[PDB]
Amino acid sequence: MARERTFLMVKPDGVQRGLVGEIISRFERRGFKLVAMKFFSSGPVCAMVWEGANVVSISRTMMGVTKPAESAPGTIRGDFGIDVGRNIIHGSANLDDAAREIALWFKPEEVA
Amino acid sequence: MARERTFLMVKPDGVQRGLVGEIISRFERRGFKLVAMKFFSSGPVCAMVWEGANVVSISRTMMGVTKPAESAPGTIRGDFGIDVGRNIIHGSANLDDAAREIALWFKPEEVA
Amino acid sequence: MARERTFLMVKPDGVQRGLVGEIISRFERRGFKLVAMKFFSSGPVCAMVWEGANVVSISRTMMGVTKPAESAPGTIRGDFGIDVGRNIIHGSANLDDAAREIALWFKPEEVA
Amino acid sequence: MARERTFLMVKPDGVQRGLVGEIISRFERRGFKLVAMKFFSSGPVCAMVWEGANVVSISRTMMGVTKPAESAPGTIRGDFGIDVGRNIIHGSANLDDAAREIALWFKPEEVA
Amino acid sequence: MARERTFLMVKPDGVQRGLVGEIISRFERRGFKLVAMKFFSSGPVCAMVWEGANVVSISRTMMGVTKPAESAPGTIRGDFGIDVGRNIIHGSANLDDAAREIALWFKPEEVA
Amino acid sequence: MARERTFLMVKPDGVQRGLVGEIISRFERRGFKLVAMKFFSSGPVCAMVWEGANVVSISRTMMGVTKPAESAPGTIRGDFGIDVGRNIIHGSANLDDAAREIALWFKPEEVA
Ligand SMILES: [Cl-]
Ligand SMILES: [Cl-]
Ligand SMILES: [Cl-]
Ligand SMILES: [Cl-]
Ligand SMILES: [Cl-]
Ligand SMILES: [Cl-]
Repeated sequence: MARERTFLMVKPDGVQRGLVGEIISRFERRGFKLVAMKFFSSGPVCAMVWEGANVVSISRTMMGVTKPAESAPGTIRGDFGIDVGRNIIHGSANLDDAAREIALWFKPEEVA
Repeated sequence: MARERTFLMVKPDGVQRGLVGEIISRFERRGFKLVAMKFFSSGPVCAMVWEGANVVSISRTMMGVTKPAESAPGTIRGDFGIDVGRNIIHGSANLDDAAREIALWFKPEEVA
Repeated sequence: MARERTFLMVKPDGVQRGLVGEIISRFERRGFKLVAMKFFSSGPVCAMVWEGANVVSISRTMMGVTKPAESAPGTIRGDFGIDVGRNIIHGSANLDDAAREIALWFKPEEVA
Repeated sequence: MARERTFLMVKPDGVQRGLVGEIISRFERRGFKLVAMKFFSSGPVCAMVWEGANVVSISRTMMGVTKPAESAPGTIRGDFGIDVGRNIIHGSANLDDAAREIALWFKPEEVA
Repeated sequence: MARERTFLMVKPDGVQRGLVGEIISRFERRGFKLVAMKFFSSGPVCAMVWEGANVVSISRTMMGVTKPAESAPGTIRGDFGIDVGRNIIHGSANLDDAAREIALWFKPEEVA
Repeated sequence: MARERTFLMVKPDGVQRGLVGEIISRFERRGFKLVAMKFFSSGPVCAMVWEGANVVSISRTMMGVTKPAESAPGTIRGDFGIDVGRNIIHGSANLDDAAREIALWFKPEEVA
C-alpha cells in the first residue's frame, strides 16, 4: 500500500516553458521516491514513475483539475497552467491507468 | 475571448511590504501578458493591466477571498494577507468593472 | 482580539527534513509576530508562540488537515506532508488548547 | 547620498521569459524603494527608477557582468542570463548615465 | 572537527523584516544541524547555535562581508542587506568568539 | 558552438536529499535545453545531458568548486553542499570529458 506507483509526464508545453524541475521538486517535497525517468507528436516530453503511499490520487490533487481556469492556486495547473490545450502535465487517473501507462512507456528493467 | 483584460493594483501595504515583484511573478507564471503599468491617498500604488483568456475571474481566484482570515493558502491573500484593512491587492470584480477601472487609471495610448 | 496567541511546534520529522525555516517563513509572510521560541521522545523539536488576529484558526488553515493525503496544496502538509504519522507540525486546536499548550512549554518570562 | 537613483529596464527577452517580477523582487529584497515604472524596437520593455544608498553600483553588482558566460550565480544574469545578445536587463552604468537615462525615459512628474 | 559549533543571531532588523525563516532555511539547506535557539537594546532577536564541519567560516561566507554595498549576491547580506547599520545578522568571527558567544547567550543545558 | 553539450549527474546524496528538481530548475533558468535523461554503487542517480552555448564551463561555474567549504553561495554546492564526500552533483570537466561521459552513459538514440 506504499509500494504504490503512478505515471507522470511533463507535456511539451511544460518542457518548453522550463517547468520540469519545478514539477519534480513538488513531488520530492511531498516525499515521493522517483523510480524511473526518460526524456523522449510535437515537442519533447519527460516521463516519470513516482512511488509512495496514495501517490496516485495525491498527485492528482497536486496537479489540480483538468481546467486551469478552475484549478486551485498551490496546484501545478493552479500556479502555472495556461488553457486546457496547454495543461502542462499528465498524471495517471487511477491505479489501473497507472499500471498500463507505466508499462506502455517503460521496459521493466528501466523501473526500480 | 483571449483579448480579455483586467485591472490590478498593488495597494500601499503591498508596496510597503515588498510584494510587487511577487505579485507580478504570480501572473507571469500563469501566462498572462502584462499590457500596461504605472507606479502612481496614503502610500504609493502599482496599477497594472493584464491580458489573457478568463484573466478576470482567474485572477480573482488567484487573489483569494476579501477576508484573508478565510483566504486559501496558495492565493496572494492566503500567503501574504494581514487583515481586511490591509488586503494587499485589488483586482477588477467583473468584465464591466475591468473596462471602467482600466480607463479610469490609464490614457488609452498607455495600454497596448 | 489581536493580542491572540497560538502554540506551534515543528515535530521531529519536520526538523529532520530541514523544514523549520520554511515553516517560520510561512508565518512571517502572513504577518504574525513571533513571540517565543525554544529548540528542545525521539528527535528534537521547535516550539514557538505566534501572535496576531485570528492566529489560532488561520494557522490551522495554513497547516492543512490532519490527513496529508487530503491536505490542500499551498498548506504546509499539502506541500510537504508524508503520511499521518509523519505530519510535520503541530498547532493548537483552539483558544483553550493554545493557552494550555503555551504555559506547558514555556516559563512566562520566556513569552513576550 | 541615500536620495541616489538609478534607471533599470527589463529588456524584451526578460519580459518575454516572465522575469519582470523576479527582477523587481530582487530589488525589493535589498531595500530599494521603487520610484517610477512604465511598460512601454522589437518587444515590450519595463522601465523603472529605483532609489537608495549606492543603488547605482549595488544594482550593477546585482545584475552581474555583461557576459553571462562569466556572470556570477546569485546575480540576475548569473541565474537567468542566456548569451550577451539576450542579457535580460539594463541598468545605468554610473551616476551621470543614471540622471540622463531617467530623464530620457520619464516626464519629471512621473518620478517621485 | 564536525562537532564544531557557531553562534548566529538575527538582529532586530532581520526579525522586523520577516527574515528569520529565510535565514534558518539557508543553514538547513547546507546541512548544518540546529542545536539551540531562543527568541530574546531596541527590537527582539533570534539567537541560534548551529553545528557542522567548518560551520564557523562557512557561515561567514554565507552571510557575506560586513559592508552589504560589497556583499555578494547569493549571500544573506548580498540578497537582503540594507546598509552597514542594518546588516541583518551576526555570526561568530572565529572558533574562540564562537565558544564565548555561545556561553554568554545560553545556559549549557539549553545547548545539545 | 551552441550545439555544445555536457554530462550532468545528480549523485546519490542529491537524490536522497530531494534536490533533483532544484538542480534541473537551475539549468532550465539559464536557458539550457535538456537533451536526455535517465534515472539509473550505493544509491540511485540521475544522469542528464544538457545543451547550449558554453554549457560545459558555465555549468561548472554554476556548480561551484569541488570543496563546498569554499563553494560560493548562489552555486549548487554553495547553497546545498555538505562536505567533499557528499558534493551532490557531477558535471563534465571539459569538452573531451563531456563527449566521453555522454557516450559512456547513453545509447546514441537516447540523445537528441
Ligand atoms: Cl490529461
Ligand atoms: Cl478590493
Ligand atoms: Cl497534531
Ligand atoms: Cl547594457
Ligand atoms: Cl557583526
Ligand atoms: Cl566530481
